Amino acid sequence: SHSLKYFHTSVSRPGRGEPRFISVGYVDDTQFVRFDNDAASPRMVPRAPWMEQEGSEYWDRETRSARDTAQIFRVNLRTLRGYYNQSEAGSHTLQWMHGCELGPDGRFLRGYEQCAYDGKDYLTLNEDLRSWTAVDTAAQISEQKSNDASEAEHQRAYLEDTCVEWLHKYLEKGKETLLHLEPPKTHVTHHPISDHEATLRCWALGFYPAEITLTWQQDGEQDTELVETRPAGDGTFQKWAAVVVPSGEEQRYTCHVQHEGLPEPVTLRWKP
Amino acid sequence: AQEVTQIPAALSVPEGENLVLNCSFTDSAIYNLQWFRQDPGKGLTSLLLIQSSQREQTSGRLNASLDKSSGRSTLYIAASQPGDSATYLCAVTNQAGTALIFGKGTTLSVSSNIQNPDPAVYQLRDSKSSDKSVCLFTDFDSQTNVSQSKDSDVYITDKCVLDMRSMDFKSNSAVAWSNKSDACANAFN
Amino acid sequence: RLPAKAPLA
Amino acid sequence: MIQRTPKIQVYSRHPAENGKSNFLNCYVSGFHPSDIEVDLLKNGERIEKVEHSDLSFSKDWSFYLLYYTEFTPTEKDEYACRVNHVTLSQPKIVKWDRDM
Amino acid sequence: AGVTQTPKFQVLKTGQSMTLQCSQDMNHEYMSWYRQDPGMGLRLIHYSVGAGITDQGEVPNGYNVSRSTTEDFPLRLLSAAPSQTSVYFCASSYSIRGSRGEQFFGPGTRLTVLEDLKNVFPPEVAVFEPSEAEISHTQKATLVCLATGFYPDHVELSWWVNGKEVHSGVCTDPQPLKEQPALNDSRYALSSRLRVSATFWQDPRNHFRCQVQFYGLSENDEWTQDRAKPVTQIVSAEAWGRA
Repeated sequence: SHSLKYFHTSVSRPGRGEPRFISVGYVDDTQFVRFDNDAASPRMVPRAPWMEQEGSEYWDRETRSARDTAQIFRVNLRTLRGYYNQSEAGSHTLQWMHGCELGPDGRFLRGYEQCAYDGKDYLTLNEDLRSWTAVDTAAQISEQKSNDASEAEHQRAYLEDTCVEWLHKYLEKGKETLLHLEPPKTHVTHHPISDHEATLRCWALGFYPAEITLTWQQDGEQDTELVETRPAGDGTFQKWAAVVVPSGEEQRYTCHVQHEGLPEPVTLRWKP
Repeated sequence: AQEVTQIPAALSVPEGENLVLNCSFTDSAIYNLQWFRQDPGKGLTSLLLIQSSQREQTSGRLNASLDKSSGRSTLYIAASQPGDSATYLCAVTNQAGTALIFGKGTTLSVSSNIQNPDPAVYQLRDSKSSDKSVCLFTDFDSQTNVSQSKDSDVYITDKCVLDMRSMDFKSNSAVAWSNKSDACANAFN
Repeated sequence: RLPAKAPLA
Repeated sequence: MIQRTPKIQVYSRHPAENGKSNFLNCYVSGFHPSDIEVDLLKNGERIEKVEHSDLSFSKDWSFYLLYYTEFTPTEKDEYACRVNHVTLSQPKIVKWDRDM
Repeated sequence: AGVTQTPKFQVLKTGQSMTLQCSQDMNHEYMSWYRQDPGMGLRLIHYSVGAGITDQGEVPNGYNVSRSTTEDFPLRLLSAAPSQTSVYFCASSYSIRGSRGEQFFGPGTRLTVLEDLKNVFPPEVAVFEPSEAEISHTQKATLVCLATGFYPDHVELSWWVNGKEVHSGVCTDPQPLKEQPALNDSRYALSSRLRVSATFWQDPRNHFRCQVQFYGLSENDEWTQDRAKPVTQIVSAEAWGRA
């Protein structure tokens, strides 16, 4: 169920020269490369220990591909300002996400590409990877142009072949980290918020991959504050689910943790 | 990067014959393949453009096919005419799809049919006296190869065909000269 | 590995 | 245009022990556009040796950044994360709570 | 107008700086510079995907470009070197990726970089009158032109019958010969044939002139040699018809 994904951001800064451009690569929930045009000679650099082995060949090629994307996205930002009839003075964001997934068998499962203009779905590569599709009516000219150029074909070949090829290569390099399931170290903390109510916070700490389900239940029979999954900064993730309960009735509530790295779902109950 | 090979580099064919100019490219992820004609001391003019989505384009006696999988184009020139004589250049999109990468070109020579060859060498006097002269080898067959002198003192040019439209007559010629006093008779071979 | 080509909108 | 306010989490890598070396994390997420000022504070003072992750974004196109520094938490010292963004009228300061 | 390029020909001393001009009025976003060398085809120096956006090609070293406007793509040689002796072609297209993929080329710029301008010489031109043996045997009359001692290879040869440029009954050598094939800075020779009917050559009302346009040094090029400055100039030889 592994994936190779890149997240590209182009931000126009009119008057202050070339748009800001950043690429980041992930294998599953592990960043392994990045490019930032904010530098003298901006290059693709390793962002995972297991990626330092690669040669000048890789870094020169990835640098070239990253610089080419930045140049094209600088053009795209002009084109999109034009399409939406926007001022040349304003900053605008273009985002491009692409990824290939492997199945249980370790073969190509699926590929996807989307780009967003100013945080909104703009243009989507269809399920079949045969054509690009306008989301709103403003992306219609991009769909016509992309199909006329058969953009989908070049992206399909990437997602089906070279994306899958290199995912397998990355999974091999640093299999120590990438293929290891780190289960969540789970506990429940109690936080009296008022005279009549307390917060029960169910913790999942130092887990990998990022996928995890935290649910609160009540014995006999729940509304949950679910905080955004966050990096610990060591490649593992933290999450907590909170439920407001009547003070004194905390032990009626169970937290349920589901994680790949757990053989079965874990149930916790607060003990005084 | 994208790399373009054109096979062969030079082609000499009798007029009326069919011929293939070939173009192969290492990276098959191209948007467009384009064939150009380039006459001596002139720019390139686009003959045919084939989109990656298309399989062939035809322009008169020119048919260009595109095979992405094998990664090549064949430019078929039907019933070749001397007017087809030029440098033919093949270009495909670079990997970025931002500019065109060119091959080294195929120089095509469609040799004119000399109806009645009359090979003869002649001596020509400088119009402005001087007792300076040149030797003219003319009216020989288009399949006749002109030998280089290999001597530093004696100069011999390659052939060129001229067209006397008015007389519907074509003729080859090569020129030979020297700054010595020691003959045209045995100058060319 | 990045794709060689970025879509031209 | 889409304008989303940053969700700010300030937390330690490992469970907090006064005197034991740790990592102070400030995770800004769910924000658009990408332009964001983020500073880690010790006792109201901007920390200098502050590293930040490479700008990435979620399925909903909203950006996320991790700002982190090496720190030794103590009883007396107060740590916070100051975040400025177009969506905020003033800089937003989130104190590090050990229980969040 | 299509794609404009100036100058058509240029000589430079090693270390001199030079701007090769290129314009198109077709509003094309995509412009590129190539150098053509014998048997090497076109090699991409620099390309532009829009105004203010340029990038390095296959062979970018020694050159700079700027795309200030859509129209203009000047190529700058910062410090001219002998290896930059080439024909430089500027190209544009509406699209690189789409169906509107036709690429338009400029007429090209022949550049020669020399250590010394000392070796620069204009052509001497002689017209050689037809053989009587040719006239009697064929009833046709071949005039031979011979341009000699020119350097560098910067010549356009043309025939002029009655002050009008002929474009038929003519062929010029495809390549000039080196007068001293051994010497690396060898001066060049070029021959051309004009063939007409014995009748036409026997008419003394008919005037025959071989014209060689030479592109050498400009007004700006320094010159203090004990020899007339070898500037861009026309050198011709004449002949009238007769029995």
